[PDB]
Amino acid sequence: AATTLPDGAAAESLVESSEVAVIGFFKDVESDSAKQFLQAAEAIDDIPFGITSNSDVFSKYQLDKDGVVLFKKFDEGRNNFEGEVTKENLLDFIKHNQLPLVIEFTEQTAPKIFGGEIKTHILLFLPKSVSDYDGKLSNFKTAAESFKGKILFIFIDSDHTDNQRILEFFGLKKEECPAVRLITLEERITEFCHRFL
Amino acid sequence: AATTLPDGAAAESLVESSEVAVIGFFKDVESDSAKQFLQAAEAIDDIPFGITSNSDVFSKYQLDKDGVVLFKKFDEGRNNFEGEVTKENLLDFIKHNQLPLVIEFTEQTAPKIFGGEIKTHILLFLPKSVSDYDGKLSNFKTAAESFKGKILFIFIDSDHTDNQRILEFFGLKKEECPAVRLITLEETAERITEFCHRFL
Repeated sequence: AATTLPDGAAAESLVESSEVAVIGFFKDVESDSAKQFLQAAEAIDDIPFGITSNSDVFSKYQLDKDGVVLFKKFDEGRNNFEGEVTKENLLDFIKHNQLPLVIEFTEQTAPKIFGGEIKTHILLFLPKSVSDYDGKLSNFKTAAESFKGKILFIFIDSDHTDNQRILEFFGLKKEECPAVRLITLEERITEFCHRFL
Repeated sequence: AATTLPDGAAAESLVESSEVAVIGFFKDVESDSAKQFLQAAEAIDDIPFGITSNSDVFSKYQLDKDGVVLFKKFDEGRNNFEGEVTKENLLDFIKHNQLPLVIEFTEQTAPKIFGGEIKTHILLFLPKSVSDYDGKLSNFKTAAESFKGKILFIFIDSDHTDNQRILEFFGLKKEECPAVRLITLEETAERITEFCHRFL
């Protein structure tokens, strides 16, 4: 499920092996919380998992108690798990922190956007051929900074043929871009409508 | 702007010519109300407009006084405009009555969905191959009754290849359907931040 890490070099190697990586720091690998972590490791194959009981490895990442850390090669670089160690809490934590601050809508990216726990999403339809593209995108990223865990910032490449149906869905023509659409995501459907309202 | 209708025959032709048609019934073609109507007619590209002064056409459609009727080939079939004949009142009237209770997401339909003043949308992902298709669609209509004017009910064909990107947008796979999603539409680096602070 998770690769055992006996030393600092193995921890580092594992962190470098992927865009996103996760280490469980559990003194007792046979403990209930540790099992819960190992169960979380098996439930996801997109990300590699590590596990240490080595207190030098604990200290290398400034852990002085059991814990789990998500490592990422972008943005804030890492997130520390908070609260009770259960499989469901861990999968929630991994999903809420797996994504880049500004996320490019792609095929691999789409299911993880839905996987987030953020209701409000801001879409920027940004043509990759636009003037000052990287400046306009950084502006979106800068604005994304002061909304961490409140609004999910998504950018869509308007020039790409596969995004045209999404442009249509939000009533957009390619020449109306860059454009911004802010959205909130959510006969037993009558009950579904009330809870959403 | 709007085609003149001298007789009952031209009127029916016009009504039959589209999914949604609108007729303005005005004795005097250049009265204030008739003028407002023609301006509303110029502001909507999607539907054809007729104008009549002939009292036979009035009675045909059971108008004794001047007025505006929207005709449609679905749901209740017609809606009568009730209020002062303003351009803004008419455009409001059309947009509120223009669309089916349960609208199929298509290419022609797409711009009219996003433009709607309802903003809170429920999407049924209904594969056209699903067993008991109209029975499943029937329940969607029954629920659509409870939320008319509050939630815009939309269905989409999950089977169709040109809908794949919308499925992905809503984290859905072909097999995971039928399925339902609700969505609410709302609205420089500093301009974005100020726009985003629409929490309060």
